[PDB]
Amino acid sequence: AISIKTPEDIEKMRVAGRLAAEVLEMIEPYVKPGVSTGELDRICNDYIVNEQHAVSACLGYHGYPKSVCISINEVVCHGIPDDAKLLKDGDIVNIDVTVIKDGFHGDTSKMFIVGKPTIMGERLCRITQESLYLALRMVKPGINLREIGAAIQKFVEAEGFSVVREYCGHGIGRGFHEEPQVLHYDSRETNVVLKPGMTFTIEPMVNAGKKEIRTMKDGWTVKTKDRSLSAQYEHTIVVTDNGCEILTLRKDDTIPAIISHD
Ligand SMILES: O=C(O)c1ccc(-c2ccccc2Cl)o1
Ligand SMILES: [Mn+2]
Ligand SMILES: [Mn+2]
Ligand code: NA
Repeated sequence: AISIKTPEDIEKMRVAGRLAAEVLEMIEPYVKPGVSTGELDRICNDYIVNEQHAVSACLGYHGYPKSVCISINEVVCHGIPDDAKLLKDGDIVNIDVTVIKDGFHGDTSKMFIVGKPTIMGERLCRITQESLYLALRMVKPGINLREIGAAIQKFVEAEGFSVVREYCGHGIGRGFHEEPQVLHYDSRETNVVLKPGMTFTIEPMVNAGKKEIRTMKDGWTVKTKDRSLSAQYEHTIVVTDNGCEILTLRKDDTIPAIISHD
């Protein structure tokens, strides 16, 4: 079944979420032309281990070889940090972090635009983040995840973009991926009504082109089949009595931590 976090667990999630968000805030200045994704990963891991006294939940997860996932341009997700992969002017890059602290996971990612942004890159990232934001604003007890997934897809598709179907958001807590699955599109299979205390992620993967993807032969790197740009933003949240609280909010987020309804 689905778990409803206790006040104590929610506090631990706040701590874990804050740490994950802080890794993204910390790494930002390093995401510039010339840097390798491999070094960004090491910088993130050193910070997580030595500064936050936490641990990356990604390393070893289903065999994932690195500490954080770094995906560039057409790479949709699971990009493997490589000391030989350099960021360049115009690149859009997603750094996805998941830390475990005091037994709980904080999961979040954001897009970084490297050097001079390309209007398409800016547009895709902005729209992708806005799709996450619109979804967050819908979160509150009584709402069905199907409605949220449908809303995300409708928005994204109205922009001329597509939503990746192979991946979804997820419940989170002592487990990296717990129930329920949080699809970012409309599916007849989705029937999960939100309840206070639920902690999960919303992390839409949006392609500028077609939805189809391909996994490279390193068994991890996923790219858009048409090699169009793909962007993703992710936040871990806790459903409150009248909305939700974003546990991985950053200083650069343009949405409040506490979203209240009435
Ligand atoms: O939920 C996430 O944000 C996420 C990022 C990477 C993964 C993942 C999924 C499946 C196998 C390995 C990994 Cl690292 O999951
Ligand atoms: Mn993630
Ligand atoms: Mn996630
Ligand atoms: Na991408």
